[PDB]
Amino acid sequence: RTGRFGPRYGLKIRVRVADVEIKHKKKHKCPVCGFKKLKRAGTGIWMCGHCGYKIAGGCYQPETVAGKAVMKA
Amino acid sequence: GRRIQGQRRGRGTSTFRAPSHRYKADLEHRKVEDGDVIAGTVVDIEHDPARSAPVAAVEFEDGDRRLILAPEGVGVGDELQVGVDAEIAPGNTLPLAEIPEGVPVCNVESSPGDGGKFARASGVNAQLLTHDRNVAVVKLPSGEMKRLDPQCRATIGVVGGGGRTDKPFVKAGNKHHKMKARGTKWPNVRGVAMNAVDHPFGGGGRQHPGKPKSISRNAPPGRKVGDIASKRTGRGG
Amino acid sequence: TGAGTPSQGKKNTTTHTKCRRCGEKSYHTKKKVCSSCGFGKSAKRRDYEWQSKAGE
RNA sequence: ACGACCGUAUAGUACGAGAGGAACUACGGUUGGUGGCCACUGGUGUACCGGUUGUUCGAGAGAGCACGUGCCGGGUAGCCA
RNA sequence: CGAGUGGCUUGCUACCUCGAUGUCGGUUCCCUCCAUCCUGCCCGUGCAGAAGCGGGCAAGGGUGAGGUUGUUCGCCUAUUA
RNA sequence: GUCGGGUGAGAACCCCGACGGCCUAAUGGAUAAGGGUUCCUCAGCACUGCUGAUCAGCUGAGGGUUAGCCGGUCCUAAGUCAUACCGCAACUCGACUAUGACGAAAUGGGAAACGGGUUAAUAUUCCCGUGCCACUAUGCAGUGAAAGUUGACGCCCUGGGGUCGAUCACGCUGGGCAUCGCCCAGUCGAACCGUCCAACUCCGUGGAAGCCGUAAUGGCAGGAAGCGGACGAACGGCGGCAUAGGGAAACGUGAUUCAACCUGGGGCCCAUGAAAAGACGAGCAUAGUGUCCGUACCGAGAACCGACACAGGUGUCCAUGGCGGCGAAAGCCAAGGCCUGUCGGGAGCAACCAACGUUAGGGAAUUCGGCAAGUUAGUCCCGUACCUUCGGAAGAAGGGAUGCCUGCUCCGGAACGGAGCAGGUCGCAGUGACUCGGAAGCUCGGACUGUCUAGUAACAACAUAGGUGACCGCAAAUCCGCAAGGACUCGUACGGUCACUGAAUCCUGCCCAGUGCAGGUAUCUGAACACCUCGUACAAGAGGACGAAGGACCUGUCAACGGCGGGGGUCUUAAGGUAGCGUAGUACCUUGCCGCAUCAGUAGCGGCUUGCAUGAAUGGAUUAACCAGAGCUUCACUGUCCCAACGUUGGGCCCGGUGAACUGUACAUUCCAGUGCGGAGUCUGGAGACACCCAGGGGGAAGCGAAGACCCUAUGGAGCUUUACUGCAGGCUGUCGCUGAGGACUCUCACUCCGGGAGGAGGACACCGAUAGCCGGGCA
RNA sequence: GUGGAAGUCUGUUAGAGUUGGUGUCCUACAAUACCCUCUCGUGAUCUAUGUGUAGGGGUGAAAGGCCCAUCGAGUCCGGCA
Ligand SMILES: [Cl-]
Ligand SMILES: [Cl-]
Ligand SMILES: [Cl-]
Ligand SMILES: [K+]
Ligand SMILES: [Mg+2]
Ligand SMILES: [Mg+2]
Ligand SMILES: [Mg+2]
Ligand SMILES: [Mg+2]
Ligand SMILES: [Mg+2]
Ligand SMILES: [Mg+2]
Ligand SMILES: [Mg+2]
Ligand SMILES: [Mg+2]
Ligand SMILES: [Mg+2]
Ligand SMILES: [Mg+2]
Ligand SMILES: [Mg+2]
Ligand SMILES: [Mg+2]
Ligand SMILES: [Mg+2]
Ligand SMILES: [Mg+2]
Ligand SMILES: [Mg+2]
Ligand SMILES: [Mg+2]
Ligand SMILES: [Mg+2]
Ligand SMILES: [Mg+2]
Ligand SMILES: [Mg+2]
Ligand SMILES: [Mg+2]
Ligand SMILES: [Mg+2]
Ligand SMILES: [Mg+2]
Ligand SMILES: [Mg+2]
Ligand SMILES: [Mg+2]
Ligand SMILES: [Mg+2]
Ligand SMILES: [Mg+2]
Ligand SMILES: [Mg+2]
Ligand SMILES: [Mg+2]
Ligand SMILES: [Mg+2]
Ligand SMILES: [Mg+2]
Ligand SMILES: [Mg+2]
Ligand SMILES: [Mg+2]
Ligand SMILES: [Mg+2]
Ligand SMILES: [Mg+2]
Ligand SMILES: [Mg+2]
Ligand SMILES: [Mg+2]
Ligand SMILES: [Mg+2]
Ligand SMILES: [Mg+2]
Ligand SMILES: [Mg+2]
Ligand SMILES: [Mg+2]
Ligand SMILES: [Mg+2]
Ligand SMILES: [Mg+2]
Ligand SMILES: [Mg+2]
Ligand SMILES: [Mg+2]
Ligand SMILES: [Mg+2]
Ligand SMILES: [Mg+2]
Ligand SMILES: [Mg+2]
Ligand code: NA
Ligand code: NA
Ligand code: NA
Ligand code: NA
Ligand code: NA
Ligand code: NA
Ligand code: NA
Ligand code: NA
Ligand code: NA
Ligand code: NA
Ligand code: NA
Ligand code: NA
Ligand code: NA
Ligand code: NA
Ligand code: NA
Ligand code: NA
Ligand code: NA
Ligand code: NA
Ligand code: NA
Ligand code: NA
Repeated sequence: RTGRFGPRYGLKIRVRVADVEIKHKKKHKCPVCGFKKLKRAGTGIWMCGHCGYKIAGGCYQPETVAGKAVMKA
Repeated sequence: GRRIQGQRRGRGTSTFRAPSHRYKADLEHRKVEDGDVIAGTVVDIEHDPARSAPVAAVEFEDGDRRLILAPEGVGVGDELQVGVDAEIAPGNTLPLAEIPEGVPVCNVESSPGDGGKFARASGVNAQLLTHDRNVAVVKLPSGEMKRLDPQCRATIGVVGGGGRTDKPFVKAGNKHHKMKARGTKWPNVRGVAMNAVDHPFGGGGRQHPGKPKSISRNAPPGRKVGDIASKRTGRGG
Repeated sequence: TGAGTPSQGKKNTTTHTKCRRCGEKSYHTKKKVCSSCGFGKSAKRRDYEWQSKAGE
């Protein structure tokens, strides 16, 4: 997490880097199969190490609050 | 005095140009004779150096292989379609007329066939509100209500990469790396920190702008700096 | 770093060379233009009235 | 090329109700200055002698280098305070 | 209130230098002046003594160390004849 | 450097030997650029060489550079040019769009070479031997043949394969030493041809419901382990090459750690890490062809740039030689190089100066200030405060240990790896040299890493993430161009432009009167064309009607410029200073008052505070961490001081040789006084004064150096500013032309934009040309 | 315990920078040098070569810094006696 930043940058900056990255690094449930093996491959790029499915998602999350509204509408 | 930075920009010298030779593709909707039959398969997902957002590689039926402005939720193997009769699923592109009102859209054309102009940055989207035989009313990400020819093509879904702005850069070095991929001069020296000869706000025994910051629309380049034709300033009221 | 003597050390770059057209060591091999006769820039020969006094 | 001060005897005296408290003279010492000197104390002393680290000359012996002594201990003459 | 002496301060003047006479303070090293702080020799005292106060001759010698401040100046401390 | 010796007319410095030293990422080896013959030989010394020279990078004359397989050449990169088109008064000018070409010699991509030998000087080029590539021809094979693969790729961590080197063991060959028995060198052998294959991926078998596996992550009924198999690596192993070559000889075998090279796994990105030619895909024999350019040498304390044989500057590779140790560190030493960072001889070698060692007792008294110097130091164990953004503070502080020798234990496959134990033992001192922090506290500033005045400023200044406001829907906002056109932009509001503030934390009050910007606007003002009236047989001209932007007027707006007082229990001019902070890096009075601390403190810190003249993104307060930033205090330390001494090395002094410059109206042995344009060696009066020379520290020559930077003057200059004067770009707006049909409206045919086209959008507007009004330090 | 992040620390590794000494030099070795000290040293890092931007114009993390010893408007020649 934010520990790599030492005593630099201040509270908000690193509290948010940790928050974003913790969610970022959480196990994510693949859209194709249902296994929790989705890992970020880069900015907005996600992939399942199980089946290999490579998806377009948010920058730090595979699903964004807006991408979800799409499914409905 | 000397030309101000905003003036050095226009000359298009190396310092101010985008590293175009390093860019991948000019994201534009494919051209279809008609019928809509055109479909393709997503072959890969790549990073777009010009937008800090993902983009999708697609192989079309007629052999054409082109990168595409990827909405969120598109993955390898998916089949995308482009045409009047395209199914109504995310990742597909069709004219605003064939799109059901109330659906989020991206990469909207300004005029039919221009390949897409609006809503293309990370995580954004337009909102098709009203239909008609003459006008398709779309709400752009800025919040504006835009009247467009219903023949203007668009892509179903919101642009991928949403939430990019949520994380702070934290350090100068991170901005640096991003700035190196854009047509921009960075870092930025404040005008008031310069000499009178270099900027209208330059000079003085201490740092402060000489005159008021709100400048007229009619001001000539070299003088148009600060708050341009500001209808108001501050936060109060 | 001193702009004088110490900065003279990096000067091992070849620019002006013997020109094919006029024979002067003025053909800038980087620009491919002779600063003396204009070769590479002009079919006509480089020449100006200010190269001599006004009434001569 | 000597200036000045402190102390002792004078004297708990002269003076003075008392409290307190001199001097001449003779002494001892200090301080500042001055000139010289090295028996004494002290400094230096890459003269010298010893110890010892690293390395090289195979070991030993005996040595070089480590800034103009590698470092540490002792230190004659001389020069000095 | 009146008469002066000095040429350290300040002010005035604009004589000297603008083809340049290197600044303040400090330091180091030398000479000097006396309107004398100490020392010598004296006079007066509201001079008992002791300790002083004031004055005269006198420039031989001495007039030191520190805390704040760039300070000069000055304030402060302990020594001091 | 020294002693001998060689050559020579001549020898400190040219050569030989010995002895003594210097250089170890360089003072060695190979090279890029750049130089250009400086390379080698012979002959020389008038020139050059910091002295000399028989020497030479000097002078003269000759000689020297050999390529199918090393580079160039070919490809394409950022980008450049040429032609066409268009612009421009015009071009040797100019942007776009086409086409074509150019653009990499160490260091991008890339068909192919190794070993030995040889010259005074070349060498993967010549010679000997061997190998290899491409093209073409002949012949056999082959119909396949272009899909695909490769070329071809970022940063961080890491496993495995593995050669050289280094080291260890043992044998052989040669050498060194001479109380031992040790120590050193060698022990060789290519390209290429052939073969082997770990990792990855995949197949079959198998059938795990908890097992499999890693340094780590991980893997699996969507099929784990095991087993069998396909594909598949090295500049590596192995065999050939090789009764080749090389060596005086022996002409080894194993091992560990393993640069090169090969091949995997993991992690990171608001960053995504070239392209093209070419190769592979796609067999073999024989033969022919393989032209053109480069190739010497230096590559630097003498061959390059810096006027010089200049202590400066100048890229790449050798990063694996030994000891040492964490180490590409120090110190010492090999290989290799050098004694050319090129003037010597003499004096115990004085004064004085440069670097520097040691100084008793005191210990910052020195000083603006601890400037300078000193102290501490490596490693292990113990232990560690306030504060804090919980990361840090921290190596806080403080305490202890540390060598050698003998015998051992533990970890590990092992190391010539690491961690310990017991006993013995020497010194003043065991990180014994070397290498190697002094520590603690208070306050100010900027959050941090970063940037900067090349050459007196490194800071508190700039930047920054973060906070905020402004403009813009893309035929945009902003900006460049005279134009043709162009940057932003392979971009599209989660964008990018224009500004302000400057991490975090707690916060950010009141004012829209002036100024700025913006919106609105009954009425007022507001140009030109067209229109109406007068005038003129026409015209000039006067006047009217209409009225755009703009202005008046109204409104919004301060995280817009900025403002936040005097008086009384409102007045100027809108408000009248809120949270906070405060004698401030802002406080004149001022060394403010009180306290802390000291013998004594214009300093420093804390409190008070009526603030000459604090205050909220002109940001206020505050703040952990960081800092060659400013001030202060303590411990430690010490030649900074009391107060100086002695010593070391290089000079200085004498001698040989070489050999400048500054400066010079003249005269000149001066001193004390005076005078003089008031600051005299020279005038006047006196005094003193025999001449010349050496060394010294610099009192005077208002010493030398520079037509004063300060100041003023000149109807001097320049940069900068603005509501100075006058104009000029640019923006807005009306009008005319392009421009057409039927104070408001439709249409389509010019014209503009979108679309490959069909066609769609817009449309007499816009663009462009002309002109009029307003704004207009952007510029002159 | 493993793992090995960082505009992270120590560091004369290479390399970059340039704080103090107001040392040496100041007709220099040098028209910006020498020595000691000192800062950075995985990153907004340093660097070679190629390449682009040109004078009221560039370039500028902004010092009026830099654009060949030349900068509050380069250099050359001309206007110009
Ligand atoms: Cl950004
Ligand atoms: Cl070559
Ligand atoms: Cl692995
Ligand atoms: K003057
Ligand atoms: Mg594009
Ligand atoms: Mg980060
Ligand atoms: Mg850029
Ligand atoms: Mg800034
Ligand atoms: Mg400034
Ligand atoms: Mg200006
Ligand atoms: Mg400010
Ligand atoms: Mg400001
Ligand atoms: Mg310059
Ligand atoms: Mg020695
Ligand atoms: Mg003088
Ligand atoms: Mg008297
Ligand atoms: Mg006297
Ligand atoms: Mg030669
Ligand atoms: Mg000869
Ligand atoms: Mg080419
Ligand atoms: Mg190459
Ligand atoms: Mg040779
Ligand atoms: Mg050669
Ligand atoms: Mg030399
Ligand atoms: Mg002492
Ligand atoms: Mg003191
Ligand atoms: Mg003092
Ligand atoms: Mg110091
Ligand atoms: Mg074991
Ligand atoms: Mg030590
Ligand atoms: Mg203060
Ligand atoms: Mg800072
Ligand atoms: Mg400077
Ligand atoms: Mg600094
Ligand atoms: Mg400096
Ligand atoms: Mg700042
Ligand atoms: Mg900001
Ligand atoms: Mg932001
Ligand atoms: Mg911002
Ligand atoms: Mg105070
Ligand atoms: Mg405010
Ligand atoms: Mg006379
Ligand atoms: Mg003058
Ligand atoms: Mg002036
Ligand atoms: Mg002027
Ligand atoms: Mg067009
Ligand atoms: Mg002007
Ligand atoms: Mg760092
Ligand atoms: Mg460091
Ligand atoms: Mg360059
Ligand atoms: Mg300035
Ligand atoms: Na200003
Ligand atoms: Na003068
Ligand atoms: Na003085
Ligand atoms: Na006296
Ligand atoms: Na004082
Ligand atoms: Na010599
Ligand atoms: Na092989
Ligand atoms: Na070693
Ligand atoms: Na750093
Ligand atoms: Na106002
Ligand atoms: Na206003
Ligand atoms: Na204020
Ligand atoms: Na810094
Ligand atoms: Na000393
Ligand atoms: Na003198
Ligand atoms: Na000027
Ligand atoms: Na952990
Ligand atoms: Na320095
Ligand atoms: Na100019
Ligand atoms: Na002229």
